[PDB]
Amino acid sequence: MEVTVPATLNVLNGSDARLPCTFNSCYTVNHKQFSLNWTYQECNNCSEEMFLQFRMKIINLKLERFQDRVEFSGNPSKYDVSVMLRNVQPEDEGIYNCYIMNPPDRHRGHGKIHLQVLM
Amino acid sequence: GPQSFVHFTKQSLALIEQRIAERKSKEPKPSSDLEAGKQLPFIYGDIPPGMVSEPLEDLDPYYADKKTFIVLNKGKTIFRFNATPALYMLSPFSPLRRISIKILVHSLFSMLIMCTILTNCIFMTMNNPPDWTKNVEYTFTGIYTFESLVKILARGFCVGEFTFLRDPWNWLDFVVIVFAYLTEFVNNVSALRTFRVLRALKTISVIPGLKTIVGALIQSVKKLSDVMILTVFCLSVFALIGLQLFMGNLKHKCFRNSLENNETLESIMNTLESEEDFRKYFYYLEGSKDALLCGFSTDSGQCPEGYTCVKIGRNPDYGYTSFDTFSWAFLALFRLMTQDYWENLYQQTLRAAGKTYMIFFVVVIFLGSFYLINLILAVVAMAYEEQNQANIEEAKQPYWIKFKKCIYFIVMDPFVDLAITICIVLNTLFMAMEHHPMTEEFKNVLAIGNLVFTGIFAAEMVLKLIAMDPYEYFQVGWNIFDSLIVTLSLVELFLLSVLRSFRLLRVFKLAKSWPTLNMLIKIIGNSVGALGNLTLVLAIIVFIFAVVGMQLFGKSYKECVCKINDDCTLPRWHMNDFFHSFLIVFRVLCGEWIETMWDCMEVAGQAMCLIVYMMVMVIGNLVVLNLFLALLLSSFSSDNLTAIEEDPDANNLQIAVTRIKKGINYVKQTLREFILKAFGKIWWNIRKTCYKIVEHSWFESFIVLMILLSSGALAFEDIYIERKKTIKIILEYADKIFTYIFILEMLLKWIAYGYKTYFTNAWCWLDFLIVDVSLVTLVANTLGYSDLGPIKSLRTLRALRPLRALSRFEGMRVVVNALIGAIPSIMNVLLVCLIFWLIFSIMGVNLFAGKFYECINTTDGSRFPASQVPNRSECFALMNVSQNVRWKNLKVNFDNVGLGYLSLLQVATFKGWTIIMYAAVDSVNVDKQPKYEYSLYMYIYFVVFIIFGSFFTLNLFIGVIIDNFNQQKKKLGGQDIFMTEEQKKYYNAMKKLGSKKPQKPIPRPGNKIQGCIFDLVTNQAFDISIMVLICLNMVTMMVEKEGQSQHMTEVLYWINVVFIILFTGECVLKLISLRHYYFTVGWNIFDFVVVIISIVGMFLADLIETYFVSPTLFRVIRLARIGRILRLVKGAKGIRTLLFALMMSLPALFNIGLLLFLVMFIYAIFGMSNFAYVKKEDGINDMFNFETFGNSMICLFQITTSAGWDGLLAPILNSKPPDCDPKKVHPGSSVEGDCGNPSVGIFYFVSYIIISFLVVVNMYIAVILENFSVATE
Amino acid sequence: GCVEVDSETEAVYGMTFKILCISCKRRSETNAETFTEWTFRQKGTEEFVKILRYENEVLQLEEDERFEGRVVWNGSRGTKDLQDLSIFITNVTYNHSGDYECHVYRLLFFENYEHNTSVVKKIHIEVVDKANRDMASIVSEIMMYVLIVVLTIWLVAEMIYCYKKIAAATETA
Ligand SMILES: CC(C)CCC[C@@H](C)[C@H]1CC[C@H]2[C@@H]3CC=C4C[C@@H](OC(=O)CCC(=O)O)CC[C@]4(C)[C@H]3CC[C@]12C
Ligand SMILES: CC(C)CCC[C@@H](C)[C@H]1CC[C@H]2[C@@H]3CC=C4C[C@@H](OC(=O)CCC(=O)O)CC[C@]4(C)[C@H]3CC[C@]12C
Ligand SMILES: *[C@@H]1O[C@H](CO)[C@@H](O[C@@H]2O[C@H](CO)[C@@H](O)[C@H](O)[C@H]2NC(C)=O)[C@H](O)[C@H]1NC(C)=O
Ligand SMILES: *[C@@H]1O[C@H](CO)[C@@H](O[C@@H]2O[C@H](CO)[C@@H](O)[C@H](O)[C@H]2NC(C)=O)[C@H](O)[C@H]1NC(C)=O
Ligand SMILES: Nc1nc2ccc(OC(F)(F)F)cc2s1
Ligand SMILES: *[C@@H]1O[C@H](CO)[C@@H](O)[C@H](O)[C@H]1NC(C)=O
Ligand SMILES: *[C@@H]1O[C@H](CO)[C@@H](O)[C@H](O)[C@H]1NC(C)=O
Ligand SMILES: *[C@@H]1O[C@H](CO)[C@@H](O)[C@H](O)[C@H]1NC(C)=O
Ligand SMILES: *[C@@H]1O[C@H](CO)[C@@H](O)[C@H](O)[C@H]1NC(C)=O
Repeated sequence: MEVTVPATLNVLNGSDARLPCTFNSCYTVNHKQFSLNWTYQECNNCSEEMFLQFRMKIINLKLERFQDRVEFSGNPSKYDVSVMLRNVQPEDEGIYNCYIMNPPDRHRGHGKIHLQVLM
Repeated sequence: GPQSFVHFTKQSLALIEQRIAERKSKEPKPSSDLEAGKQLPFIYGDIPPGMVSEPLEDLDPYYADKKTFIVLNKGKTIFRFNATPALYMLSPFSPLRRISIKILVHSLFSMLIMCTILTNCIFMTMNNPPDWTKNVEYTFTGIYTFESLVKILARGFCVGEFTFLRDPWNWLDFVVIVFAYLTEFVNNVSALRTFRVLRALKTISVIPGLKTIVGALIQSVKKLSDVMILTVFCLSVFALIGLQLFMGNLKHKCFRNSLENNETLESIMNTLESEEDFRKYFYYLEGSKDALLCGFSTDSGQCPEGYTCVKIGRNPDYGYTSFDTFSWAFLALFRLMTQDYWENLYQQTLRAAGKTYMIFFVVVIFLGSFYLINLILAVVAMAYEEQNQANIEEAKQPYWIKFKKCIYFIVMDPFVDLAITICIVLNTLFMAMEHHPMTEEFKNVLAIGNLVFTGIFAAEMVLKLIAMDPYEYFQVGWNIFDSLIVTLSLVELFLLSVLRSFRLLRVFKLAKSWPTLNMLIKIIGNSVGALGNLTLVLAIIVFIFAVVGMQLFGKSYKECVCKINDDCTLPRWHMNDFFHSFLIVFRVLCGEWIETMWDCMEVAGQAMCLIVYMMVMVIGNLVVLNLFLALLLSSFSSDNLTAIEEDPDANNLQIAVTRIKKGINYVKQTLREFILKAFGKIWWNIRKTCYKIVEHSWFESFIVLMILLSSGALAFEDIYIERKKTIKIILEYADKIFTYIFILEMLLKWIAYGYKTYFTNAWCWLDFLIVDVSLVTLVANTLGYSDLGPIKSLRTLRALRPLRALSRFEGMRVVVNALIGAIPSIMNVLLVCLIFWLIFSIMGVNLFAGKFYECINTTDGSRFPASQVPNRSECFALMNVSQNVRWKNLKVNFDNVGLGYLSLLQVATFKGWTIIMYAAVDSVNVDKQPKYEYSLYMYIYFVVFIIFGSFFTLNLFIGVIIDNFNQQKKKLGGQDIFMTEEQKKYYNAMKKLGSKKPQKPIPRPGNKIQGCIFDLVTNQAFDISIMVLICLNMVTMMVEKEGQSQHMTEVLYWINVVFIILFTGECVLKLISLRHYYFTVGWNIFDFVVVIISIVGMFLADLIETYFVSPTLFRVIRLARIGRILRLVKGAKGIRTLLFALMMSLPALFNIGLLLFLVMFIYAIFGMSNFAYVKKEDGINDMFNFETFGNSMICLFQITTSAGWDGLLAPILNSKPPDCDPKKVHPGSSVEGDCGNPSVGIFYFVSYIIISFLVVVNMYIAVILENFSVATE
Repeated sequence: GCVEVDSETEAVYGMTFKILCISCKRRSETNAETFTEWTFRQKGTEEFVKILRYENEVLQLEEDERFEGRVVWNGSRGTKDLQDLSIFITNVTYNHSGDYECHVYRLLFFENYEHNTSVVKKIHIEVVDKANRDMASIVSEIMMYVLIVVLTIWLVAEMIYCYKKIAAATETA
């Protein structure tokens, strides 16, 4: 599937950010089979940390580096898996990934967003 | 005159302006001979040297008033430019304007544009292009822009009347150019790339002669207006009937009787989403995507024990096969009319509703599918024939010579030609002996014989060339291709499996001696000769459709694959690449458009797929029909003049046979000479008495009644006869009595007519043979040898008893006489067909002999992947390990020439062709496991066959039979050959209703109020108001669907009640206005009956819906409303004539239907006797089989249209284990074994389809004759 | 095929009689595992006493003196999906006259579904010393002969009348 994400996302400090991640798959999304992996990495070659996942329902693992500031803001039924955020300090800057698997589709997708925190 | 070539100069322009002033002061047609795009008239002679391509003074005085000039191009083509300043900036006298003009007029410009267009048409076939395919597209856009600017500068944009934008083909070109650059500036990719396909249509503009025939097609379609209106109205009426009868019946399913966990039907329904869960609660047949249909009647499908029939779920075929809504009903009725996969809908509807509903399908098939198709076919022929007549009318308005002479005398003799002909026949016969399991000795014999034959042919090649040399040799058409073929054979001998089959084309040398094969060659030559432009337009249209389909749906076919194939891989028929898109388009042309469109819908949207498929079907069928009728009429009318003498120079074969007969006569005379030299009054009165008795009407009627009874008694021998123990014996003794009666009748026929007058009669011979068979069987049964092998098998010939009615019923006798008269030409055409098909059968044998085997898993019947078990040795090694593994072969294949003939028949009728094609394209080798589409481009073999041996051949047969029936009618002296003498006078009386003069207006009432009411009710405004009310009622009927709410039901009921009261009011008004004159008009009495029947139905449906409970009766009686919408015909002069033609044709169709019913009855009895116990697989079912007379008649009516005959034949081709069990025990009967008889099955199912084809062409003769009569007179 | 032919109801003393009990399933393509039980109520008795049971290709005969060594299976053989459940009497006596009952216990095997169904068929058998002829055969033969003779007489009468008229006309001419 094709995934449409912004390559660069500049968000002012002290403001709520939102990560647009959308994909197109011909098959109606089934909540009993959708597999989703939101991961964050400090860099391209850095380790990716999983912070939000959809196995049967939206489950947020509440990593300490994000506290409770991570909220789901999309809707898989309408193919929107975007993640919205609460106000920030510059440490949140990094790379965000949304891996998507929508069976019976064969291929697996990956959309990359390079979040940036402005002064 | 040659002097009239003056230039266009200052003085010329001044004269033009003076003439414009004269025309203004004055304030017709231009010279057709000087119309632009035509050749220069011969009066003007040769163009002077220096004046080619120069702006010349207008050559037509009609334009002397206006400012326009002429430029003449090499080839005498007249290009009419405009003298007004181009763009308002330039003028005819300009350095750039003249250059652009000459460039556009030149040929190299046209050749360059055509080359660019045809290269772009090759680059359009790449589904995904490489990245470098952008410089080429930039080059194409540059070339097109250069051409556009050249035309702009040559002839102005839009300044005057003779400009760029005047030509309609310029609107397409500019609309493309703008989109290309506009899109590049923008940079849905699919739509933008689809708009590029319009560049292909420029081929029609550039290639000479295609524009005129495209215009001809557009002019021909305009004649199909009345026919299309009638077709739409008839399909709408039948769709309303179907939507009323079968609303929601296809949602029937078998539901579990016992549930658990307090689960109800709705609770179960609102959870299941996948087929593996649906299969747990509904009955699915193994390997089926749709739940088994069931019905609530006694003659419907029966669910297993523990399953109950309920109406819930979705309709079959992804939900597209339904009668629930008017749109789906209309789609189903269009599918029925086109007879595309209609047997599946037939079977589904009968299983869901009941077998007594086959009457609906009979009426639809024999009133809409076979008649409305003939109106379209007849109208186009009349439209084409009128065009052709106008075209004809417009056209009317030292040592070398020693060997040379010797060899010439040796070879150029009649005997050698006959020897070569026999050699060709023997070589073809030798090639026809190939088959798959061929031993090495047989293979060596075949190779040696082929070498001998090719050596003989090469020898004669060299002999003839040395005899006359290659200057005189290469001047003969037959010689050219003979040399080509011998060269190819030599190449093959020196060197695959195709070049060996090119010697088969030598069979066409027999065309010289064979008049009716020259007709086939002439048809083929015309298709690429006179009508080559039409064939080219057909090719261009098919290419455009393939490209459009690919561009639109290729990406979807791949992305949404799991919606149409559970393996998530592309199905057999898709649009993902150009070859498969073209295959789908060709299949649609062949006539199969629903199976491949269901997947299209599922992947890429109903609106898009429907629009594309409807456009493809309509336009492609129009072009194919135009080509077919053009070839037919042109070829079969060109030779009518007898323009050349019959064999003026006798053919070498004719001379050889003449010499042979002369020699035979000489030998006979010599031998005869040598052998002769060496060595009663009472009897006559009795005969007269018997004549009197047997000629009596009472005797004839009694014997006819006995014939009917004895033929009907044959329908009681079902498999259930053992339950009817009294009927058994009653029928036995009735059979004995019938035998006695017919023996006495034959004896009286003898004693009356005489042993000569009786036995010189074919009808008497038939009756004698039937009674003799009956007597022999009776004697054998009485003597105790009833079960004696062939004697027992003779009992099966009692199915021929119905044949005794042909001589008794004049309606069938007349049609039988026509068929007997037409037989000879049918045999000639069949001979040519068999010879032509032998070539393709041999080629198919050489291509596919023994390569249809495969190793399958008998549980799911799935071919093993070739990664494992790649050959037969490994298949057997796997057999020894597992148990449910089989090395199977197709039952219809190309293993030898006979099975090749059967396969070619199935392909030409389009029934088993998919099953054969899949194996053909999968074939790898002999003893090798097939791989998926290993030989993908084998589809071309079947494409080329379906063209040559099923389109040109059908054209030839249709022409021959039409000419033969015309000759028969001429011999009778302009008498209808399908009507009996009594029906002739009724036909003549009916004819007068089409030419009645208008009657006097009804006199006004002599009463003050009645006169006003008459004046009001006799108005065109009143008629139009009633027509619009009928249309609104039709819309109200159409707005009804399945699952509608009770409020919708109530409002629709009240609307219909209001319409009923309005029509009753109109009836009352017309009554009080026209008094007793009212009932003198047939349409008015029809309105009266319709009104009364509507009221009665409305009042009676309440009783059927309030006290009695009979949904079937309620639905049947609610059909009385369609009588209200049938009144639309009265105000349609267009379709009334066509329905009158149908009414006039009915008398002839009755006889043909009677004969067809008799043939169907005979074949039904034979099928009951033979195929009652064969194994139930493929097309033989619990409901569609030969166990009973009704089931047999259902199957036979189905296959009368040639639908599913392969599926009915397949179960009968099992004759050995493990396919069938020869000693299976059937409870309740003594018959053993469920095996079929392959030879009897093949004979049965081939002969029946051939006979039905002959009867169907008889019906098209009758319909065409009546349509022509009604259109003319 | 499968046709439920009703059993005969007349056995001749001393010979062999086959009692028919055919039970066909609604859909022939389904799978099943059938077994049967027969019960017999002798004339003059009011109790149905089980006499035999057949399952898994083995006939288990009860210890009944009236049927000992006089019954053999005549049903479907070599399968567990029985549709013919007949039995054969190898030596018919007067104790074999009464109402029979053929119980069929069929167990369909569906997809994630098992249905245990049952049927009962009643056969009444009367034992006689001679085999009576069928009344339908009697009437059919008599009707055939009367119709044949009637047709012959009618044709002969018509021939005689027409010939006498022909001779009279010829003598007039
Ligand atoms: C090709 C072989 C292996 C299989 C078929 C046998 C052929 C040797 C036969 C089949 C039909 C025959 C043809 C059928 C009829 C004619 C027309 C005949 O012309 C006439 O003089 C007859 C006039 C007429 O009745 O039309 C000349 C021979 C020819 C071409 C025959 C040539 C020999 C043919 C091709
Ligand atoms: C005009 C007359 C003489 C022939 C009419 C039938 C043709 C359309 C047939 C005859 C031979 C056929 C060809 C024979 C062999 C092949 C190879 C076949 O591919 C393979 O066999 C697979 C090879 C591989 O993958 O290794 C693809 C189709 C093709 C070109 C066939 C295309 C269809 C052809 C031209
Ligand atoms: C033939 O096909 C059948 C059915 O697909 C195979 O038998 C079972 O198939 C299922 C999958 O539908 C497997 O899960 C089972 O393990 C199979 N049963 C076995 C092996 O007993 C069967 O394997 C196939 N035949 C061969 C020779 O592989
Ligand atoms: C199917 O039904 C039959 C008949 O009711 C069952 O057979 C009975 O089973 C019970 C025990 O569950 C016994 O006490 C009866 O004596 C049996 N009667 C007969 C005539 O056999 C049978 O158990 C059922 N089969 C299944 C698989 O449930
Ligand atoms: N060989 C063939 N037998 C038949 C019988 C009926 C038929 O109807 C159709 F509409 F297809 F022409 C076609 C054919 S082709
Ligand atoms: C009825 O449904 C309840 C759950 O609502 C369940 O506990 C009970 O077993 C069910 N009874 C039956 C007979 O299905
Ligand atoms: C076939 O199978 C049998 C039993 O498994 C085995 O004994 C025998 O050797 C096998 N034969 C062949 C030819 O593989
Ligand atoms: C028949 O029944 C009688 C008792 O009514 C018994 O005495 C006799 O032995 C029986 N015969 C057989 C063969 O069972
Ligand atoms: C039946 O049994 C009786 C008594 O044993 C015997 O007389 C008779 O022959 C037997 N009949 C047959 C057909 O075995």
